[PDB]
Amino acid sequence: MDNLLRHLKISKEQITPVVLVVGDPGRVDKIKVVCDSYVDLAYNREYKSVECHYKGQKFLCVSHGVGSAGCAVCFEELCQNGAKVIIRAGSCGSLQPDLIKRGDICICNAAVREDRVSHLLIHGDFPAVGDFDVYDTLNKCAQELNVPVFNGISVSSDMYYPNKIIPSRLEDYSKANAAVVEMELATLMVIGTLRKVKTGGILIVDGCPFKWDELVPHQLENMIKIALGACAKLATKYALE
Amino acid sequence: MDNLLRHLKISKEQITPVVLVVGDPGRVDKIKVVCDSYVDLAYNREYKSVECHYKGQKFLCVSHGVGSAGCAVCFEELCQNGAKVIIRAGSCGSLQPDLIKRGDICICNAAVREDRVSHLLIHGDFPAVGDFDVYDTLNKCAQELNVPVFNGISVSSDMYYPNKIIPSRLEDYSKANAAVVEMELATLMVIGTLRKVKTGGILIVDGCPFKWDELVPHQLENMIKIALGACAKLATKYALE
Amino acid sequence: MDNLLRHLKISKEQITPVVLVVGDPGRVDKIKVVCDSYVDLAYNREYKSVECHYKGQKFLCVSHGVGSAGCAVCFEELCQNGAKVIIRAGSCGSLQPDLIKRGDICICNAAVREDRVSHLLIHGDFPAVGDFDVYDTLNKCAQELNVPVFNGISVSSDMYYPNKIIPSRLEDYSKANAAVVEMELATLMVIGTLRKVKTGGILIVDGCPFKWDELVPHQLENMIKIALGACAKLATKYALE
Amino acid sequence: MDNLLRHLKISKEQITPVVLVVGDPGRVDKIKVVCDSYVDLAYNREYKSVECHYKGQKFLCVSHGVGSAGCAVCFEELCQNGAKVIIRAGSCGSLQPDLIKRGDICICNAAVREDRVSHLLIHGDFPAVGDFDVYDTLNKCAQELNVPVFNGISVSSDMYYPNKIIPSRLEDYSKANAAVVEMELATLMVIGTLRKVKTGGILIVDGCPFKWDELVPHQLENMIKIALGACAKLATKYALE
Amino acid sequence: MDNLLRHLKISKEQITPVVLVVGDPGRVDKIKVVCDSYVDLAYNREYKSVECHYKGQKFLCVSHGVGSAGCAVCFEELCQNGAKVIIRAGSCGSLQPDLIKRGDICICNAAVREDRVSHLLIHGDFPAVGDFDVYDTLNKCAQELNVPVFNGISVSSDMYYPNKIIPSRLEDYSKANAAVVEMELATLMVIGTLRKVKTGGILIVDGCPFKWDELVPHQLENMIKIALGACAKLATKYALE
Amino acid sequence: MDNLLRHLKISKEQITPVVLVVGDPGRVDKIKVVCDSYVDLAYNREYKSVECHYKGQKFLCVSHGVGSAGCAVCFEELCQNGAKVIIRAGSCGSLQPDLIKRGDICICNAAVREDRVSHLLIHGDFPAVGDFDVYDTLNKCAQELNVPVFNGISVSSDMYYPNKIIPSRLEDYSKANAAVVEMELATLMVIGTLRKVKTGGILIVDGCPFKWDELVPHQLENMIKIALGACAKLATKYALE
Ligand SMILES: O=c1[nH]cnc2c1ncn2[C@@H]1O[C@H](CO)[C@@H](O)[C@H]1O
Ligand SMILES: O=c1[nH]cnc2c1ncn2[C@@H]1O[C@H](CO)[C@@H](O)[C@H]1O
Ligand SMILES: O=c1[nH]cnc2c1ncn2[C@@H]1O[C@H](CO)[C@@H](O)[C@H]1O
Ligand SMILES: O=c1[nH]cnc2c1ncn2[C@@H]1O[C@H](CO)[C@@H](O)[C@H]1O
Ligand SMILES: O=c1[nH]cnc2c1ncn2[C@@H]1O[C@H](CO)[C@@H](O)[C@H]1O
Ligand SMILES: O=c1[nH]cnc2c1ncn2[C@@H]1O[C@H](CO)[C@@H](O)[C@H]1O
Repeated sequence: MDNLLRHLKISKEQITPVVLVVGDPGRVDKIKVVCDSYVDLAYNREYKSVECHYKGQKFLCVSHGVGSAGCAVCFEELCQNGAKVIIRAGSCGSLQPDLIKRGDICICNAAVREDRVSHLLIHGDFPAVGDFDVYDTLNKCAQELNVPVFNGISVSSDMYYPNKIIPSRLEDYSKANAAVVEMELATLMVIGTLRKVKTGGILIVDGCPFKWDELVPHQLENMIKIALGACAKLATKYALE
Repeated sequence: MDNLLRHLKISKEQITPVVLVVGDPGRVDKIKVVCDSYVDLAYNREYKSVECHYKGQKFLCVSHGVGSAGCAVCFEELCQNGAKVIIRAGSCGSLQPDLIKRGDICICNAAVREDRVSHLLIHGDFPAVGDFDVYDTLNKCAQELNVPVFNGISVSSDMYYPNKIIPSRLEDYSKANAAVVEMELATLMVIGTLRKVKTGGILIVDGCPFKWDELVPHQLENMIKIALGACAKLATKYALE
Repeated sequence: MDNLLRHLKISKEQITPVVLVVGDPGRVDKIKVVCDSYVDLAYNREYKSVECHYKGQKFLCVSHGVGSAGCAVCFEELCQNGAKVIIRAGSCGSLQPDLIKRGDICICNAAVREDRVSHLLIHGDFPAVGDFDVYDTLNKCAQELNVPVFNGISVSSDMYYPNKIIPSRLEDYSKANAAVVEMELATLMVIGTLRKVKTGGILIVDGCPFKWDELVPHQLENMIKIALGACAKLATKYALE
Repeated sequence: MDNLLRHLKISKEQITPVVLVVGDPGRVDKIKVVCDSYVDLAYNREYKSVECHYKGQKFLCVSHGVGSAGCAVCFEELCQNGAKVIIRAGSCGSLQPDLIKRGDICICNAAVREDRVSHLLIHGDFPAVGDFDVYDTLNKCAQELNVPVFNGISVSSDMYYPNKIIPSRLEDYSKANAAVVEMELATLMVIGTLRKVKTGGILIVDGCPFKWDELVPHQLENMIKIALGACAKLATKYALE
Repeated sequence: MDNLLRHLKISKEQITPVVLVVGDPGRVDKIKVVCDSYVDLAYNREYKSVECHYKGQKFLCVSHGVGSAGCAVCFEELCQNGAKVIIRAGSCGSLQPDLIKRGDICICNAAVREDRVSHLLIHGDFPAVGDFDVYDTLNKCAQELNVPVFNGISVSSDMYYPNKIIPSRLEDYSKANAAVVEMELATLMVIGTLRKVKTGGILIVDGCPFKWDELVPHQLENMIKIALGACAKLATKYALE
Repeated sequence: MDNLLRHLKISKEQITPVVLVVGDPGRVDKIKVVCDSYVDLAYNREYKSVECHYKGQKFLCVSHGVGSAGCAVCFEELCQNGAKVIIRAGSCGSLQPDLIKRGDICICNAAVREDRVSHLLIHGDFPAVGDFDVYDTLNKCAQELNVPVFNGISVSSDMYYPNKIIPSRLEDYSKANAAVVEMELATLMVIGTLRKVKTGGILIVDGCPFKWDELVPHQLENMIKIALGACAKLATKYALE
């Protein structure tokens, strides 16, 4: 303890009760934009940090790059230091081609544990599940902002480029009703459950991994405001030490 | 198809939209009692079936005995035939000795997948997670009936009597924040997710597996009414074909 | 210790040296019938208990319902308390369609460990195997009562209703020469080996899981008498403390 | 087909109905000695082959060296070509230090599947179990020759020299009642079950893997004669095409 | 195909035969500095791309951020497009506290496969191994530049922050002689082997994961020049289509 | 300690710094022949031992029979007693039918860990990898003796005779670029890494496991001399205590 965070390279007194984590640090800037005010905090490797101010409340907006071990070090440094709520806003592909299309929004409550990091944390029998509150508040912002959302189960797969040798299960989990595929959410949920952190997550359909071989920015605008609004909503309760 | 259900030995036209499943068929009778009216339907092996009527609505109350493969055949026969919502009310032991004590009530949203049946259904990377709606409605009945509840993660272990040779993980999952231990809930949740059935579950603390070596019926009364009330609440939406 | 058995709800002084366990408690009654005399002992959940008297000997007849975790608690309470021999009589489906047909009888000596409960007890490298004596005595009663039997390997699968996603192995084990499929026998055998209890089991072909998509009570009568006779035979040795 | 056996380097018309397989080819010679007459057949790598003649019957005596993949190729070439019964006589160490001591004899009926070869054949849920007949005949020769035997479960471990890093399970399986430890028997049993070959096995206690850090040839004589006598006994039934 | 690379956001005609991949894009700039000339190519998320020119040769210098799934998408986009050789220069911690200290340099030839991405590519029985040539050339640059190096096995663990519940194996692999711990190298090696790409890697000791609870830039300078020199050396062979 | 080696039945003062291990003890004799002088040492079970003298140096030539557990006891007794370098010369089948044909020679540097013995030693995440030096010296003898060699990855499978039930992976590993299939090399490499022993291996193509259903002795002569020459080369460094 002194002025730590090893990877975020921010201080432990800059960690707020609520955090919004995204993957691409250029989108920390596109979110920076719609807020009321901000404080840029640090930019180390894939990890751009920032104090966002929206509707009377402050909360970080921090990016974890692509994939679970790298995202895990970010989530881990947050909870060790005092994030109470962590919502991920990001992108995903559709596992339901003709129901979930490009630009639709899912608010996901559980995910498939297809990394390895959580498995080095807890036995794979464990659920990766978000917290209901976070999931409920996120859901009603959608409804107050009059914006359709799906809800569902996401598969957090570490293989982005499947292979000719082993069965990629994604069809398996499609037939099993999972809605979307992304890379980081199971990890968030497992760490959170372990360290007592309420997590949640919302995602915009980029594409469908099944038809790779073959505007949204409006929806992108909606999704940020649902996520910003939820963080504001959720930061309220803790505001005052 | 004719007058099927192989194990429940009821008809496919007796399956309602909502079902309440418990473990012990003698408690199908203690629930039978607090309802407004009933129709006894069948009693085969561990599987006592019944049409419950409460607050203007009808729904089955069906028992699956002790453990997952046997409970699985019950849950499976229900969804194949048209249950849309299945809430389990039951008993559990505490994994948090000095916070969750005898008689407390958990409304659980996820569970550890420590059977085998779900694993023969889907890969263990999959979450066993209840549906939020079912979980929300169950939660607010508790609050309208002014009755404290915990919420949490349950471990559905198949070993009731642990052994001298292999590590029982229950301490593992305690340290991991899981609240209670029971035997059947992961299975319900996985089948449901697979067959498109909203599930949920609520449980009364019987004891603590950790201090085995060493009134509630009021709470039992509360828990039934929270579960009966939720089924009534949840059956409302489907009522009318 | 006082008047225990938690699930059987019988006393520890009512546990005999030999026990006959079946699945359906209504068949504890159909066996009750052919004996010379009986003492009904307790009926709790899926667990009907009974003192059977046949050919000069006494032995329990106790039912474990459908599936392994639930059956496991029954078997476990028996050995902890003093059953020395436990034979299961039950039903099974054929894995060999055109050799093992409806009504044939197998006396099985080993099984596939497709539960989870034994795996929480011992590593899956372990055999589930009956004891030879029990298996020999059971076999020669068949021959003294002039009644054909198959012998074989049973698969104790926890999935009764296979799925569209994962490979059910039953064809795998058919090609591997396994004779029949049931749900509880591996568990019995593993617990027994662990707690020093001789187990065995015999089974009547109900059907074939492979042609689901498409009198015996005489054989049922034979099988009970082979099992009753074996228990009598086997109880003899211990009779006198 | 012409004059095959790739590793035994004997002909397919030299394979008899019964075979006795041991590990060390120098003990094929010590068995060669007590027979009535013999025909030496081939000696390739670890695989010495021989036609034994005892009490009016002929049967091979063939050695598979140390360990399962190498033994597996031997067992496999036998069944593919027409061995109907295969008994292994060998050595083992005690897993029960103060009950099973140096020179005692076990007739084993099941084993732990701690190789890999069987697992590339069948799923590890499968039992490695001998055939009862083979096991019964072997047992009664012991009793006709007035020679004490234990019966039991053997662990067929591939690690002879355990390590400082991973848990060797041998204590695990001791606490679980397994009697002895050897290297090849599970494989025999699994292949046999797969290819429809009755197998069995008997073993003399060499030592105890647990006290490594700290006459029998009479018993060795007994064990051969129990095994020779069983092969004679068992070859009788097939004698005459 | 047109102007692809989805994550590197460079063109397929900008991919050279040799590539040097590091983790932190700020170190793509510190390497940019010691070269003779460069061409900055793209900067997308964690992925800064660059044409380096050193000793008469050109080769990319591309960064994959922290962890395997995210690094995997980088490595994958390279080989799909035509990298023939990929050397990773990075950082690691010591698994041998009192032999491998802060600032020492390992040239590693194999690694432990403690991700998940490779396992979705190939069965975990597969080695993660570098190519000998790459490893030899890297080694002799060290010796021509008169700079001590260790050689060894690296563990590519996805858990950076170990946990209170599951055994972190790092001690296990220490006792097993592994030299250093990092996060990305196994993946590189496995993808490469799969797509026919020679890989290698060299690493500077940052610290020791075992004493966390308790100048180098010279060595950092050496390591770049060993890696730059190797890439130059290795690019030579392909130079001329 | 006195005159140990339990299986090799040689003394601990007869173990040299370098050892050449082959599988078939009749090939210990065909190697015995091309040397300058020898000392026959012991012949126990599958384990023929011998002091070879070639180009001024001495080194053992010791045979481990067919398969990994049996080979493992040989390798293990060597390192425990003081072998510093162990090269295996043997045979293999081709996984690349139309590139690697009958009589070609591979010098292999890694292998697939498809035994069980190494897995009882270390976690399967571990690489089985030879040492570079051994691999380099072996490679340049080939080039000084003007004899083509492939280099590659070998699969050390324990199943020689694949089955009708489970997927043999060999096609899997072919598609993955593995060059040849044998039975013992992964074990050597893993033990060596564990006990600090440099290992290596070279192999002549006997056939192709894929076309089983359908002179070299010159190459055999070359391969021995490459292996003998390497052992001579490698023994040089240690020669003089
Ligand atoms: O089809 C997909 N598979 C996996 N991840 C995806 C997909 N679509 C979007 N993402 C998300 O976007 C990033 C990839 O650039 C990943 O971080 C993942 O979270
Ligand atoms: O401590 C416990 N471990 C496992 N299951 C329990 C426990 N307490 C209550 N149940 C629940 O009650 C039945 C057992 O009779 C089981 O069905 C289980 O669901
Ligand atoms: O085809 C079958 N699969 C699985 N179990 C079976 C089958 N047939 C009979 N049983 C046996 O009967 C009960 C099912 O009602 C189960 O307890 C099982 O033991
Ligand atoms: O303590 C033991 N562990 C493993 N195998 C043993 C033991 N004792 C005897 N054998 C048997 O003897 C050979 C070893 O030389 C092995 O083939 C094994 O079958
Ligand atoms: O002790 C360690 N454990 C795991 N990875 C490490 C360690 N030290 C250095 N790295 C390397 O540096 C980055 C972490 O910021 C990771 O990318 C890893 O590759
Ligand atoms: O196609 C093959 N599969 C497996 N092992 C082989 C093959 N060809 C050669 N060997 C090698 O030769 C011996 C078999 O007699 C085995 O020891 C193995 O190392």
